[PDB]
This record gives sequence, C-alpha cells and structure tokens, in this order.
Amino acid sequence: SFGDGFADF
Amino acid sequence: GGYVAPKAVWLPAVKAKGLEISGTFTHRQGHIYMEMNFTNKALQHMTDFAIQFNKNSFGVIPSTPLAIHTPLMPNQSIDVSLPLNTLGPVMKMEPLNNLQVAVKNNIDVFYFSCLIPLNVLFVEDGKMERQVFLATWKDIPNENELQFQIKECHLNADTVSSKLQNNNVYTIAKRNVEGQDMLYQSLKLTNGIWILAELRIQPGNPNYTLSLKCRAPEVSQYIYQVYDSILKN
Amino acid sequence: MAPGGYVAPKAVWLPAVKAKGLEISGTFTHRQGHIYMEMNFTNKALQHMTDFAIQFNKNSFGVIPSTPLAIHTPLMPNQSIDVSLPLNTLGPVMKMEPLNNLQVAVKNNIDVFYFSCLIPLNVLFVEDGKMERQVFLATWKDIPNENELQFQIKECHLNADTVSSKLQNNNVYTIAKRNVEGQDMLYQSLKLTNGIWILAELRIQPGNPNYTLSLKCRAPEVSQYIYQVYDSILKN
Repeated sequence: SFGDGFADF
Repeated sequence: GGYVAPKAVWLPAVKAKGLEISGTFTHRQGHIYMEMNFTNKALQHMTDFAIQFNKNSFGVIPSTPLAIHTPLMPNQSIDVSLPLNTLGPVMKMEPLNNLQVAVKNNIDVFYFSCLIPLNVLFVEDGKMERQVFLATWKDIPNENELQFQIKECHLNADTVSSKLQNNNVYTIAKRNVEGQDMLYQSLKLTNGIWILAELRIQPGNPNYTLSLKCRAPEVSQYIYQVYDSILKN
Repeated sequence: MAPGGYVAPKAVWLPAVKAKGLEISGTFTHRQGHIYMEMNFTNKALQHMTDFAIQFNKNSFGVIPSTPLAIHTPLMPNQSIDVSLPLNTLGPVMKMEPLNNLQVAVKNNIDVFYFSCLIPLNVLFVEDGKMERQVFLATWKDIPNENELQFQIKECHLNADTVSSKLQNNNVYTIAKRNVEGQDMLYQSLKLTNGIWILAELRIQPGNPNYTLSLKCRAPEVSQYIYQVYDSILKN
C-alpha cells in the first residue's frame, strides 16, 4: 500500500 | 454492496502501548463509516476512548464521538463502526487520500495515518447525461487527460459495468468501434468533483485503457487505483 | 560542468515542522550508469531517531530504490547525515500528475511521514541516446505535426559549440548542425529510461538572447518537461 501509514511498511 | 478493502493494521500494539487498531472504510446506504477493530494487548484495562481527525483533503470528520462505554479487557477486542461526514474542515493532504488520526484512551494519546479509498466518497447521484458528457469531454483541455492500464483483467465489458455500477461508477454509454468496446462513464465525489472516464476494451487485449478527464486532474491516480481494485475484486 | 551532468542543489523535501523534527533535503544524480536520490537527513528533535525506511509510490517512469535505507547508527539530536540511495527504473508504473512527480513515504521510530518531490528528467536520459542521422530525418518527417511543440530558451548567450557540449554532458546528443543566414540549427536526440526517444531541433539567432527549441515525440506529454531540463542545463 501507499498512504496507509504504518501499514505501508 | 461496493468494494470494501481488507482491514489493515493502522496502529500496531508496539507503537501504542498495547493498543492495536485494525481498520477499513465502508459506504453503506448513503452513509460513510470508519470500521475499526480495537484490541487490548496490554495488561491493563482500557477506557476513555476518543478519536479526532486532522483537517483533510475531502473534509472527512466523525459524525459522533467514538462512544465506547464498556471497558476493554486484556486480549479482548471490539468492532466499532464510526459514522463519518464530509462537512468538516479542509486541508490538502499528501498523498491526497491520506488521513491523519489521533486516538486517545486512559493510557495516552496516539497518532497514526490511514488511507481513504476514494470509492467510499463516490456518491449515488453520479450518472451524467450523455449530452453533457460529450460536450464536457471535448471542452476539458487534453492536458487534463490521464491514462492508466487495468492489467490482466479477465472480465467482459458487462461484468466491468456491473461491478463499477455497484460502486457508484456509472456507464452512461457503450460504443463498439472495429471490434473495440468503449465504455463511457461518470462519477461524482462528495465534494462535488465530477470525473469523466472512457474505458477501452479490445478483444485479444487483456489490458484495458482507462482515460480520465477532470477539472482537478490531481485526483485521477486515486480514481484509477480504486477502479483497479474494484475490477480485481 | 561535471561528468554525470547537471545536478540541482538540494531542496527541502520534508520540513522538520511537518515531520516531528525530521528534516529531509534532496536532489537526484545520474553518475556512471547509476541513478541516485542524494539526501540529507537532519534530526531537529530532542530525542534520537532510528528504524529508518523508505518507499516510493508507483510513478510514471517506474522509479524505485534498489536497496533498503541502511542507517545503522542512531541519528542523534541536531545530527545531520548524507544518504545516497541508489535507484532503478524497473519498478511499478502509474501515471503521475505532474508527470515527474514522485511520492515518497519515510518511516522512523516516531511515525510514517509523506512528501513529494519532482524528478528532473535529465537523470532519466540514457547514455544510449545518439540517433542515426537517417533515422532522425525519416522519424521527424513521419511524426505528425500535431506532436511538435515549440519552446523558447531565453537569456542564453552560449555559442553553438558550447551548447552542444553542455547538452552532450547530459546525454543530449547533437547529431547534425546547419548554419543558415546567421542561424545555427542543431538536430539533437535523447532517450529516456523507459525507451521513449525525443527528437529536437534547436535554432540559434544573433542579436537574439533566446533560442527556439522544437520537440517531436511519439509521447508529446513529456516535451514540456524536456524543455525545463534544457533550460536548466543551459542556464547553469
């Protein structure tokens, strides 16, 4: 994802 | 029902002293919700939950306080459905559909951000008249036109239209040219922005070309992305 | 002028104010085949910073880091480090607006922060960009005149030899030159990392502090960005 905060990483 | 993204861990426990928040966004019968799962992975009971949104691109804001009355016990989880509206204060975010959030409990205040899939902001009243489509498509400068590929799509034109209609993306015209299907589509955002789309489906090409024209062309990539997700789900 | 070509000075991409003390400034380079995002990370907080990582959103030219960010020492308060991040163009592709926009996410131990910056297209000009003269003429003829876009490079006083040399240092090749009534015409080619060839004709007039750049490309949307690049190369 891109833009979903901690969930991007 | 429209596309709903799988929940994602917006706030991992190790970053919020045991508080874990999983979440997604839904649009049900004209209402927008932030759908969250709060899990207590700490040793202490959790109370006094509250939520706040920073200013954001589409004026998204909770319609009520979070209101969790019952205390949340260690290893216990609750599923919360937070109703949202788009009449809040506005600030352009980077990326555009990123939302900054703060959640409070009895232990501390924690900050995180999450992604708003733009389909939750597609309104029911998004079917454009064909006459206005054609004149608008022509008038909008081609520099505002941006093109994307929906790759290795295994759907026929009719399944494409139906899936997209379930997400408030309307096919107002379908034209066949030399074997190639062209689907002419419209949608409108909660903030009033209209997006015009042409989707080209060529038999023998599993890659469909989506062309988007908008007077705010910066929204286009985000529309493409959720468009892609809808047809892959 | 330097081997690798024109590098813009670092600009602040992420102000400490928007990132809880983390300040990032950057630029892009193209040196000996390789593309880099050259950054400076500065910690303006009172607590140290660790667990650094970077990701790019899908973008027009498929730009993506080739390696993880590897900062193996904590970034202390008021400390500043130079970071050279190698990039390649084999990553996922999504059309950006503007065309050269790059969206970046940077994580530390505190939070995930986002910013954007603009890739100067010269870093995406490949060494293999010298077109054959026979192919230039045919291609210029064939490409519909709807694709031709014209630009003015203003306040430039370099001669045709020096223009050619500076542009060649940035992988823009001058494959022919013609001199008609005081006016130099340079026929030029370049090629981007994604295979797109751009054909140029540059006209130089005396008493004229400005040159006419005419571009033909089967993807004409790139042309204006190529112009901005020429201007930067010849003004710097």
